[PDB]
Formats: sequence, structure tokens, C-alpha cells
Amino acid sequence: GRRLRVFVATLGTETNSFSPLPTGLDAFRATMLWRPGEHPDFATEATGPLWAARERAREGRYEVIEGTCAFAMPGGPVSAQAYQLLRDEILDQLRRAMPVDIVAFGLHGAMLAFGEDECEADLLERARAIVGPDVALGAELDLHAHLSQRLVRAADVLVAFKYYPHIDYVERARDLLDLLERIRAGEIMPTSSLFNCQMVAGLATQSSPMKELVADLFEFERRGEVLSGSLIQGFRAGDVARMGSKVLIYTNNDQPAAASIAQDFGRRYQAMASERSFAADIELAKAATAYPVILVDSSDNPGGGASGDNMALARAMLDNDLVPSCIGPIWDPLAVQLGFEAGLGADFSLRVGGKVGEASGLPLDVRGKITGLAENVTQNLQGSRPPLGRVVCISTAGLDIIVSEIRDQCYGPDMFRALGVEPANKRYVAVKSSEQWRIGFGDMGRSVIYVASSQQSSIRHYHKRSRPMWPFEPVLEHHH
Amino acid sequence: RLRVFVATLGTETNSFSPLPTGLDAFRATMLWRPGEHPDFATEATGPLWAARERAREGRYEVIEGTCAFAMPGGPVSAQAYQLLRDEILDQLRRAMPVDIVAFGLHGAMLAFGEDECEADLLERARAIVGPDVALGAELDLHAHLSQRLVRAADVLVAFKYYPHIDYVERARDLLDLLERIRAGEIMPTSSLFNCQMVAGLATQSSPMKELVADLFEFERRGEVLSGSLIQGFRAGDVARMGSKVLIYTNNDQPAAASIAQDFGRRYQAMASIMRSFAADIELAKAATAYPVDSSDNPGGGASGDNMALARAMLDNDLVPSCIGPIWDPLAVQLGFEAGLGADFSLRVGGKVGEASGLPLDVRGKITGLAENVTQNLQGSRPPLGRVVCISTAGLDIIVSEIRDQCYGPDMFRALGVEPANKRYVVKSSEQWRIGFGDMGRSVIYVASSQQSSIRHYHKRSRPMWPFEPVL
Ligand SMILES: [Ca+2]
Ligand SMILES: [Zn+2]
Ligand SMILES: [Zn+2]
Ligand SMILES: [Zn+2]
Repeated sequence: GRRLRVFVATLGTETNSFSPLPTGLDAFRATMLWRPGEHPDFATEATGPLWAARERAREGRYEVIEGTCAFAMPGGPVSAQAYQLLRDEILDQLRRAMPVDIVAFGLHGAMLAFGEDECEADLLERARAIVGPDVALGAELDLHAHLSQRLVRAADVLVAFKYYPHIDYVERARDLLDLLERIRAGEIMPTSSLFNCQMVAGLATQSSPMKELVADLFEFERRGEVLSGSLIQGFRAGDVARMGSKVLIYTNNDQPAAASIAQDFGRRYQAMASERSFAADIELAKAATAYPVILVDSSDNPGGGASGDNMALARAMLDNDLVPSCIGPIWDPLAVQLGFEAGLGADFSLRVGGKVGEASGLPLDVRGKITGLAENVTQNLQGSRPPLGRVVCISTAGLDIIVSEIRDQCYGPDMFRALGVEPANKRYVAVKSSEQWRIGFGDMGRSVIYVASSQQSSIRHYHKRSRPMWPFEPVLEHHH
Repeated sequence: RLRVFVATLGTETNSFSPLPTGLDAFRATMLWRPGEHPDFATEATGPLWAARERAREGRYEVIEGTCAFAMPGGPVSAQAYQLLRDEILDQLRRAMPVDIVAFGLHGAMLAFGEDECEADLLERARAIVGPDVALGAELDLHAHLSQRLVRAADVLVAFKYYPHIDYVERARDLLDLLERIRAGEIMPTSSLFNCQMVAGLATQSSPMKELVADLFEFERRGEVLSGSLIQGFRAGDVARMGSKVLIYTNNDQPAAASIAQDFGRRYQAMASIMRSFAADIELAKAATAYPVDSSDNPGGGASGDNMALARAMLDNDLVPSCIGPIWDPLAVQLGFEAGLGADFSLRVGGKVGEASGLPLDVRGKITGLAENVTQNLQGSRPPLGRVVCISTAGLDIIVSEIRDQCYGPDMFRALGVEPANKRYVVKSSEQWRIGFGDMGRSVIYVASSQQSSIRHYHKRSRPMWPFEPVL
């Protein structure tokens, strides 16, 4: 009758192997570095397992032991020192918590660190070394993860997000805990299968053809044909052998049935597999007649690991007279400092962006006036308020350039309004974002143009990616 | 005892520097509120020193106001100019009645929103004291002289020498003229002659010394009450910028014009008396000698990040080699996050402003990490802050979180670097020798690759030599 004992912790990030930006402890602190007891009373996509356990503890069926919850925004690989420090802190907490019955981790699945290409398996395997084989070890994962057979063997069960945009974190956690409970009570013996679709492909879960595949997977779980099923869309920017789109199926003591079901959903994904220049996109933009027009620099979306400091669209806007216009948020902490030292109303030259690496392009020399200075701009992201920090607006030839000291994407038009710019009255509103800007902008846009990279000539060189993989190379074998 | 108010607000503004001048810049050089001017003289506080002395003599009651000066940099913030100008003007109000007001000004302070800082400050001073208080200022010969400034003060006296060594002597000359004006012995009449040119040369080189010696001659023989040759500062995009000659005569304006016209025309004659990055790259590329990029000296207001030099070194393969103290705070954040002996790519330089040039992309293995480096300068230990070292192909790069010039080769040493062993070796113009002496045989003053880049003056008067031909 003892309330089951359940360890919960979180360590994760979406590594862009091509980002020159580091993901150290500073980064985890900028987004999430909550040590035991510091986790707020609001849910996070990375801390789902803890939330449902807290809930089941209120229900009086669980005694949560909480460890460090760490998460960092998309960037380059984690430093060996940072990953090691957080990994060992969480593992020490698990030791001090012994004895436990269920261990449930919130992980991403695509965290790459220097010296570790299988970080999630390391943590889970180093966990079983302490808990033993009779404790239920499991983890929640982002569908943008890198699944390996090593990771599947490192845990009793792994449950991933079913939805992108990622909405189902708490519900997937409840599913994981339910399964981990049945595994502890010896009511279920998990048999698993991982199918490599030999492809890296991504589709939103709310539109066809993916909506029906995700639904059919939920139906198999409800009908009990599968204990749990996860479609791993993957993260193309992780240069690692485990990268790729995959399907993971678990069944109750029927591994052949897992392999068939996994193969069926994986071939449907392979079938759902469905050239553009920067200049053409700027020409298309110059042809727009319905304002406001939203220009999305998805190539420089910080939410995908980009630095958010490429100034090609800003340069193209001023050269092709795409004004009145606004652009942001651009990451140039030095430029924020210099604009602040100059003062509101100052007409001066500022070098903006082009500073982190080669994907940032050459900097833009702007002659303009400081038309805005804000000390702590924040935006509304799913109830939360992630900061832009000190922010500057410099206005040049009709372009209002918003520069931030904290790197982030644009989540709506209030970040520009904070600096005296009204995006609805603009001809063109350029955002460093991909799809999450649509949260706050709503119906403001009469047209949207996803802008291509100004550096399509610079090709990504992968060093550890599995070949053949789509769409990098043709795949002509499916039987081994 | 005559009541004399003394204060200083000054800076030599370079309109082409990307680093704005705010209170911080003044606090790091000279922000001495009333009662804090030390027992040593400065080139910006001539009037106060000369007064304090004349106070000992027992003829003056000096009321000292804020003495504020800043290192060479970009325009001053409007918020800072107003705070310092209004703090000073309030001290004069709280000190009335007074008989003489003497400011140590530079003359080439440009602020965002204000092109006539000195005249504005003088005009606001005139508004509080009245027309019967003797109001004057001392200025640098590298100043921007306007007729409005000449109208703003009863008399202005500039440095006569450069290197500037007469500040104290010029102060006594100014206070004297004011002490007289206050009495009524002189009714100063003046003329400002525009040389329609910008240039100048050491007062120890000819024919400047002669032009200066002749001017001192007029002073002592009495023909001119006070004379000043304003060489000017080309790096200030402001209409008042340029070389000019100002003559003072006792209630005789026509005489002033002729004297000013005489000295001025002469100044223009010396114009002739008053050059390739690559040309220099070759001279260095000889290696005859076993062991400055002045264009990028932090001491003169440059950001210290034009990596054109370092890029030319890897292109010439001038290694083994040393780079200098480079200001790229971010590069520091990254090099450290990488860890010691980290062979990773890092964008360094070309980040502060237009004069910083194209950044340098290098996957150099970092070879040094420091948490609080410092150099030794005349009893001061200026910080470099967090520091990193990175080697690519024989060249080692030193990146600092704080912008400072290289003083001694000890900085390179804290990063496992002995500049002596290197065949080629600094972010400095001349103060490097205070730690280098002659550890190296040859010395090449690298020119600016930005020579091609033409500062785009916006408010500069036209036409003006040497930019445009004149009549
Ligand atoms: Ca000084
Ligand atoms: Zn994701
Ligand atoms: Zn406004
Ligand atoms: Zn000077």
C-alpha cells in the first residue's frame, strides 16, 4: 500500500550540429536550470513527467523525488563539461533517493554533446547501474529526436510527443507513467521494434497526410494492438549516425507483431514524402500588393538553432525598397549596448548582425536614428514570458530594425510595439521565426513569403550521418 | 580677492568612431566633481591650476566646478552632455556673485543633437553671469572654431604647441586677459579667418614653429592682445570643422582681420608640407629581422578589431606570429565554452563598426584561457578582462573581453606566448614601447586597408582642402 516511489528529472536540448553557438550551463540557466524544488507550478514541454507525478502525488498514489530539470534553447552541441556536470548531478540525486520504484525522465532525444553522440542512452544506462533491473526506467522524448537501438535498450519504455506543434507533453507523460507502473507490477513485458525509414523528413501533425497517421497510431493504442507507438520525425541538423526519421512500436510479449506494425507505419511515412532562390523570393516580395506582408527568415530562425543575426533580408529590403517595414528580433548584444550608449534620438552609424559565424553573413552598416530603447522586453509564449532583454530599434530608410541582447525568435507583434513600431501599418513585416510567430500575429498578414537562405551556395557537410538517407541520396534497398 | 569660477567639460570627438561617449567614458578619465581635482595638472584643466596658483598669490578666490573630460571617442550622448553642462551651469549659479568665469574646454566636442557644445555651454554661462563678468575659455588647437563660439566668450585662448605642453601657460594668459577685461583696460575685438582647409604639423616642425614664433612675437610686442592658430580635427563631421586663425585686438577689428589674414594666408602656404597597406605588407614580408596597425589603436578611439592585419599574415604565411589584444567579447564567451586546446572555428573581428572590416573566420585551436588579465601602465593596472588565446597556422590570436591597447609583451605571455621567439609581432600606436622597448629590430607602421573607404562627411563644409580643390 506504500505510495509508489518515482524519481523525475529533465536534461535536454535540440542540438544543431551546424551552430557555432555553445550550449553550456549559462544556456541551460537562460532557459531552464531548476534544481530540486525550483520547478515552478506551471507545466513545460521538457518537464512533463514531473508534472503528472506531482498530480498523481496529490491523488495520493505517488511520492515524487524531484531532481534537477535542465533545458536549453536550440544551439550547438553541449560542452563535455556541461553535459557531464548535469548528468552527474541528476544521477547523484537518484542515488540519494534510493529506494525508488519508478524512474521517469524528461529527455529530448536529439541532444548531442562533444564526445557523446548518445547522451540520452548514457544517462539512462548510468541510471540502471544505480537502480538495478527491477526498477522501471523510462523517458519522454521530442518527436524531433534521434532514436537508436542503444536508447531503446537503455530504457524499459520510451514515449514521444505525438503532435507538432508540441501540445501533448503532459498527456504523453501520464501514458509513460501508466506503462512504467504496469511494468513494475509485472503486468506487462514490453517487446519493441525500431524501423529506419532511411529518410529525414518533417510534417506538421494537424494537416494531412500526417494527421491521419498520428490518429491511426492512437487507435492501435486504444484497441490494445500496441502498448505505445511513437513516430520519430527526426532532426536533420544533428550530424550523428542515429539521426533520421523512424517508427518505434512496443507490444506485450509479441516482438514479431511489433516489427510488422512498426514497418507498416514506417512505409506510410516514407510514402508521405510531400529549387527556390533568395532573389526570386525578394522579387516575389517586391511584387506583393496586399499589405501587411510577412517575410519569414526560417533560415535564420533561432528556434531551429540559427543565430538570428543574418542581415541579408534586411539588406535586401533596403536595396529593393521593401519599406515601410520592420525586422526583428535580431541578435547583436554589442549593437544593443552601442545604441543604448548613443541615446534615444541619436542619428549614427551602427554595425548590426553578421557576428556569430559564417551563416550570419557579412554585417550590415546602418545609418539611422535610435527610435526605441526598451530595458526588458518579453513575449507571450504559451502563457510564459521568455525575455528579449535590452532591445533597440534603429530606423533607416523606412526599415525599423529591432535588435535584442537575448537571442530568440519573434512570437508576435508586441515585441515591435514595445519599441514604438506598429507592424499592422507596415508594408512588410520580417520575422526571425519559422512557424511560432503565427501564435501572436494571427490574421494581421494578408500574405506570407517564406524567404530562402542567402547562403544556399554554402552546403552543409555531414561527417557522421547514415548514408543512404533521403533526400540527400537515393535509397534502393529495404531488406538489408 | 577676485571671485573666479573654474570648470572643465571636454572631449576630442571623432565622428567616425563607433564607440559613443557617455558618462562612463568621462568617469574612466576625468569626472572630478567640485573638490576632487587632484594636486596635479592636466591638459584639460589649465584654468583651474593657474587659478589655484593665483589664489595662493592671494588675488583670486577660485570656486571650482565639475572638471569632466573623456578619452578620444564617438559623439557624446545628449543625456550626458546635458547632465554635465547643467551640473556645471548650476554650480556657477550657486556661486554668484563672481568676477571671472574661465572654462577648460576642448573645442571639438560633438554631441548627438548639438554641434556647438562649447558655444552652447558658454552662452548658457553668459545667461547667468551677465555681460560684465569676464567670460572666457581655453581650447585645444585641434578644436572646431565657430563665429558663434567667438561670440559666446569675451576671449578664447588655444594651445600654441602640439605636442600640447603650454596648457598651464595658456591658462595664465587667458586669466590675465579676463582680469583686464573685468577692469576695463581692454575692449577685445576679434576676427576669425577661415583657411578653407583641414591640416596641421608638429609645432616643432617647420614651417609651423616659425608661424608659431611669429604669433608669440605679436603677443609680446602688443600688436595682438591674444592669437591662436586652430589646426582643427578632420574626424568631426560638423560645419565648424577646419583649420582657422583667430586674432584679438584692443577695440580695433580691422587690424585683427589683416593680422588674421596675414597668418592665415601663410598657414595655407604650408599646406604642401602637410601610404599603401600592401606596400607595407611587402616590407614586413622579408624576414631579414628575426622579430602596430596604428589605424586600429584603442588609445586613439579605434575598436581594435580590424583583422585585415591578421588576415594578411595568414595570407603571407608571416608565422610564427603574434596578433595583439583583440576586442571580441563574444569570441571570449565561445573560446572558453570550448575549453583549453579546443580546435574549433570562431568568427573574430569585423564586429564593432565600419572601420572594423570583414570579420575573420578561423577554426584555430584555442591555446590560452585567462579570467582577469592586466597590463602595467605608469602605476595603473588596466584590465583586459576575460581573455582567450587561439592558434591557427603559426599565428596566435589574443581576444579580450575589455578593449585596451597592448602595453607590454607580458599580456601575450599570460597566454603562453613569447613575442621574442615569433618572427613577426601589436594593437597600439606608440605606447606599446612602454613594455617592448626595442625587443624587435624592424618596425613597420601598417596603414589602413580602409584607405579605399571614404568617410562620408554629412555636415562638413565644402569646399575644403585636402578633400576638394578651393578657389
Ligand atoms: Ca587627459
Ligand atoms: Zn521539437
Ligand atoms: Zn512610434
Ligand atoms: Zn589635441
